[PDB]
Amino acid sequence: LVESGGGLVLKTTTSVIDTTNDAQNLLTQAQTIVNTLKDYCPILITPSWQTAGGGKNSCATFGAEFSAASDMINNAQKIVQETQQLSANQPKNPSSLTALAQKMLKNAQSQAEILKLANQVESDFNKLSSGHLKDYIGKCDKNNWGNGCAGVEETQSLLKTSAADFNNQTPQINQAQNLANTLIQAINQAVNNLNERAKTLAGGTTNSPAYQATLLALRSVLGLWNSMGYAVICGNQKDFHYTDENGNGTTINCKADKNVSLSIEQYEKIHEAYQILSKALKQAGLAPLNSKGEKLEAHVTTSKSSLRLSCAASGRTFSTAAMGWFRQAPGKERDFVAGIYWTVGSTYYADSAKGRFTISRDNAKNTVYLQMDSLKPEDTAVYYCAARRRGFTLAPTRANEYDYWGQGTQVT
Repeated sequence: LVESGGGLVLKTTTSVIDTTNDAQNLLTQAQTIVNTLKDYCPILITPSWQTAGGGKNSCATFGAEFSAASDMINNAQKIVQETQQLSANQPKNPSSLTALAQKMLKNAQSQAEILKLANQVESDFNKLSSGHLKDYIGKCDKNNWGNGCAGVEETQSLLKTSAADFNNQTPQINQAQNLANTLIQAINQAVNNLNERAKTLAGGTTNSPAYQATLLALRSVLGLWNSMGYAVICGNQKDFHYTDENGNGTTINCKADKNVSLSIEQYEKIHEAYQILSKALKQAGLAPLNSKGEKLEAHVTTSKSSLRLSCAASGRTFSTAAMGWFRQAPGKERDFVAGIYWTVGSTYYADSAKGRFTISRDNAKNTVYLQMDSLKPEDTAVYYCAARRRGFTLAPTRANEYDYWGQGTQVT
């Protein structure tokens, strides 16, 4: 028996994404996260919901939070578009002064549209953060998962303060409409007023309830993924590098179909969407709603680690018998890894090896293969391939039961 295979293949791929921080961009990322999460409902595994969700899907456990988060995002998209027209149809300031009745009627109607959706957001934010993630998503405390760390409590706080002062200003533009609904200079005050509340609603940040509402929508799915993303099952195998606000850098190692788990491609999209969203919100921030945006760079890093051991047999063929692998950690006994037996080629795996190790064999070539993935330093031993010409009833799994052995081959 002759052992072959080497080099422990390592790919680390880094996406460099250069995109702006305009709200229409960020909302698409935020939409990516929720929608792929809400529409495929993958099973999940100090947290409260961890005990209940384990085994069962996440839309039973977070179905309310998702449709609440989704609505914020959809409502945020609704928030973005109204201010897009509101920028062009600002009332200006010879008797064609009849498009000024509608440019007030439109500018004032749009503003009344802006506020109601802001209520649906915070209504849905309360629908979101008063569920299982009551006191996880809001605050921020080696590892930093499980807490949202989004700064939502800051945005919710500045949103209410921003909603309260546009309710102080309501009866005034609620009467600055009824005197403009007469269609058959006190309106020139409404132009400088609306074109001024419009100037503040679309161009403002700390004070604009249009801005602050959108920000809350964005940071929510940020925190929402921070609070439970690690728990989503995904998946050949990919490492998805994350980092936390503090500096602690984590990874996430990943049959993929609806209501079970995410495919790797599906996760790739969340991860990449998260990393952008994360990078845009903490550093340069969400741009004012009438802004074209500001260039920024996200990084997105993944990792694959793989090794193939082959084992060729100089005598006859063990395809109808038993071949297997043993691992000898430094200084110990030969511990069993995997075995494939009889010509039907049934397989058996060890405790440490299920899900990440795979044995196979090309009966035609009289070689057995061991594919190793999601490699950790806990492996890194000497690996032996071992064959058995003898018959057997139970699948052999200990060293004394195999008769032919290989030289041994190092792994790192």
